[PDB]
Amino acid sequence: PTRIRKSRKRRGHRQMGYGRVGGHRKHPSGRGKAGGLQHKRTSFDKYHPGYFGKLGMRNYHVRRNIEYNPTINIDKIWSLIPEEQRDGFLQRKSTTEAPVVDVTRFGFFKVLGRGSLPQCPIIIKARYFSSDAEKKLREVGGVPLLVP
Amino acid sequence: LNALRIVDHYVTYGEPTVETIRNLIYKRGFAKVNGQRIPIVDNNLIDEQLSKHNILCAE
Amino acid sequence: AKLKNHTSKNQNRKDHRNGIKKPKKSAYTSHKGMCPKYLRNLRRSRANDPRQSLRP
Amino acid sequence: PTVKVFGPTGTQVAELPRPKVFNVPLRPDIINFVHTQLRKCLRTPYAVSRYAGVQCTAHSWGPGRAVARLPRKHGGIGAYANFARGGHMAHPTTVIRRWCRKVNLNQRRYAVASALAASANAALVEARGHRIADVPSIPLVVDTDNVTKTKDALAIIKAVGVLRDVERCKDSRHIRAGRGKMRNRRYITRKGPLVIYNTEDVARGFRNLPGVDLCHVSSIRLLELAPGSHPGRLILWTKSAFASLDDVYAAKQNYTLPRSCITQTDIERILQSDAVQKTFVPKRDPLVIERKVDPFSSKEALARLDPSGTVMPK
Amino acid sequence: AERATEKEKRAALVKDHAVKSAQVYARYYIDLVESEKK
Amino acid sequence: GIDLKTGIKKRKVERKEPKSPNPYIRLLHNAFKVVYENTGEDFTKVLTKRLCLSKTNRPVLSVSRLAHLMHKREDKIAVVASTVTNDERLVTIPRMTICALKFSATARSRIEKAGGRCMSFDELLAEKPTGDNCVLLQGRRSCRAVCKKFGSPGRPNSHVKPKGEHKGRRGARGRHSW
RNA sequence: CGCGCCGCGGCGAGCCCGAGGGCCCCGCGGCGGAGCGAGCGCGAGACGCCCCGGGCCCGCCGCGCCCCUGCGGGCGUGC
Ligand SMILES: [K+]
Ligand SMILES: [K+]
Ligand SMILES: [K+]
Ligand SMILES: [K+]
Ligand SMILES: [K+]
Ligand SMILES: [K+]
Ligand SMILES: [K+]
Ligand SMILES: [K+]
Ligand SMILES: [K+]
Ligand SMILES: [K+]
Ligand SMILES: [K+]
Ligand SMILES: [K+]
Ligand SMILES: [K+]
Ligand SMILES: [Mg+2]
Ligand SMILES: [Mg+2]
Ligand SMILES: [Mg+2]
Ligand SMILES: [Mg+2]
Ligand SMILES: [Mg+2]
Ligand SMILES: [Mg+2]
Ligand SMILES: [Mg+2]
Ligand SMILES: [Mg+2]
Ligand SMILES: [Mg+2]
Repeated sequence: PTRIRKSRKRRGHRQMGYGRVGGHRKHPSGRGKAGGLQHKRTSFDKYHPGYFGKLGMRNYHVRRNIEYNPTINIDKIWSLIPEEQRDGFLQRKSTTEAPVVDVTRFGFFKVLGRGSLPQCPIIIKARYFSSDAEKKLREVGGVPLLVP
Repeated sequence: LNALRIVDHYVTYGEPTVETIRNLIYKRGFAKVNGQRIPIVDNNLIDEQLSKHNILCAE
Repeated sequence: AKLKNHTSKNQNRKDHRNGIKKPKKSAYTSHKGMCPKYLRNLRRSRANDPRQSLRP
Repeated sequence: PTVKVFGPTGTQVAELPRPKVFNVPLRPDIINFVHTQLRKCLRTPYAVSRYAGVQCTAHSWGPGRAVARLPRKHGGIGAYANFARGGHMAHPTTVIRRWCRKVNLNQRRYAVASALAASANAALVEARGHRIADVPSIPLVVDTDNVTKTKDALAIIKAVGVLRDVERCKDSRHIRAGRGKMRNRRYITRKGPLVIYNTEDVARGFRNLPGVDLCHVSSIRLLELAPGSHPGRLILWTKSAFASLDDVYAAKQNYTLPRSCITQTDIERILQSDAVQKTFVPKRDPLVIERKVDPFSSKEALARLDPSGTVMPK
Repeated sequence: AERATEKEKRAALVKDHAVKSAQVYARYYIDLVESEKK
Repeated sequence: GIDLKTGIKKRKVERKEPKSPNPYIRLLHNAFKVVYENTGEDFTKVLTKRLCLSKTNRPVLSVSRLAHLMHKREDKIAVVASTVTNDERLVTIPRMTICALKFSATARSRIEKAGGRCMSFDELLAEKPTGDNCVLLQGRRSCRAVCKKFGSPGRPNSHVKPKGEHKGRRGARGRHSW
């Protein structure tokens, strides 16, 4: 709303906050980003390291759905099991009726190892594992599995 | 003494009598209490504030 | 035309207006620049003290 | 508690349970925020023409001819400036102004629910402007079931006690005060009751009445519930409308009504109660302040400091 | 209350202190400008 | 004239009232401000100041952080002037009593299903206005992503990342990269 | 219209009147949720009302030692 703005509080002041000595002119520094290596060098080095130059290999066309790679940690695995069933599985730490969790159905590929699991056997099927995700899973009685 | 000799040209000073001290307090005496300037008019206010140091009346 | 080259006339008054700041209390104890052979032995000693050790 | 239900003639005929949408907290801040954004979404754009002021040919004469430097038409007439007669605006209005505003779906449902809860108070409906001094219940439910002649529909509104609110609206029609009467907004009337209906034909017999509006219960409008952005409208529910309120809120998928809270009536009660009062402990006695005055003036003033009298009075 | 009793008693105790200290201090002030003289 | 400049500093501005238009916040703050003036307890004084804060100074608290902090003192009332969310990475919750400004719908369901209680600040006001057997708690005020870019990336003692995308090398490969 | 910061509202490990279809109803992306590395790729729990610092863990660069499926795995050390 125009009626609550700072600029309407300057009616009657000859110069709307821009000063008498300097004033308000068109483009006293130039337009846009120009000057970054000469007269704005003090600005560009203080706040934008690595703005100038080249770095690394280039790919003329990236395949966005090849490089896509979702991930899930082991501390998030038991929340994929619906709440109505988690209690019973913990109740009976079965080796012969352990829960099977296939994480690609939920849309993940690799399993990483942050966190910890409850003391309960469980089977996890995925496309790739990290080394300590496997280590913490075998510590619990679980098995990792690879799936198509 | 050595600080006061630095600001001599701003100040004048000397030794007061017990008559000078009495008139200043009885006539121009106000007290600082919680940062406020409070008229000193009776012994009730010197006792409440300074009784820990065994000053109880104006004298 | 020529303009003034240099003065420090008002600069001690600007330096004093917000007080003269002091460095952070934790800069006096920064490990930066101490001998590495002393900083290695410092970590080793604490890790094997049950009153100080923070291993799980 | 149960709401009462009246026949199309005025006696008590039935009882229905309170729908849960009336227990939502009253939020005049949320109703004002939503009413503001959704009343901006009905606007029609306006703008000046893009050629206006720039169809003529004009150029500066320059210095040396004893005249100001603005562009001039052949002959010397001022042109092409905001300070010249016939020139363009300094910054012309454009239709790319953002005319609409966005509101989340959760906050749109809160505003309807808070505006409906305000309608269940006889003290907020009165303070909104309506005349409800001769009304059986302010959650007013009435059994009509089919109304086609305006004459019969006028008879019900009398048979209950909302007759004075529609005459309040009828006798108020007038020509408005400004330029608005050249722009198809020539008359103004005050706003009366809102009839909300579900399965019965009532619209034909109610619509012609001054200051009356019609809402099918499945789609309730916030600009109707809070005219002027003031919440408490008087609402005449048909029986089938009032008895489908909970079904309607069950039809909103993965939605729960907001949590009920306490009022300043409830807070003022707690503080005046023995569980809170028993923690109270009094302040010290406060300093006593007089004005200065010369003790030496009199015997009594001086005696206040020194009682003995060693000190001379004067 | 008990506040009005203590404030009643206290001032009384302070007042009799004011008549004790006045006379002694008047005695002291006369005695200084004597001892120097001797 | 009077010289009131030397040895004297400029006065300070702090929030002495909430600036929310929510009527439930004004009612509670005005109520706890009253209890402080008739009690002098410093629990009701810190709690009165928490209710004036600006929602970036009131971060959330998760159940797993509370379960961790309240361990070994599980018979006490946690008091939080913010929202309590849920942490699904914790499989089992303990029984506790929490009083908060707001609970998530899923956090309320879990707290109650363990035997716990979800109090409101007006339940707290009625039963325990001066904070007996209560602990005051808060979340990590410096957890926001915005507060991770404050400063001068590019200066040799910064440890802060820049803001946009920077595709070059100059000044970005360590010292002696300019 | 784009960028930064601050305030307030709603919901919260989630969030969301795209376009479209039947002021009401239904409605994908996306952004957030993990980072680091030029890249092959590998991938975080240990403490803490809050803030500041310390310690430790992940990636990139280096290097003892032991081993199975081996220029691959494990366990360490240092800026
Ligand atoms: K300015
Ligand atoms: K200037
Ligand atoms: K220029
Ligand atoms: K320019
Ligand atoms: K540049
Ligand atoms: K290159
Ligand atoms: K033209
Ligand atoms: K001119
Ligand atoms: K001119
Ligand atoms: K929403
Ligand atoms: K709405
Ligand atoms: K930057
Ligand atoms: K590398
Ligand atoms: Mg001025
Ligand atoms: Mg002028
Ligand atoms: Mg300038
Ligand atoms: Mg100049
Ligand atoms: Mg000028
Ligand atoms: Mg300074
Ligand atoms: Mg001209
Ligand atoms: Mg014109
Ligand atoms: Mg006029």
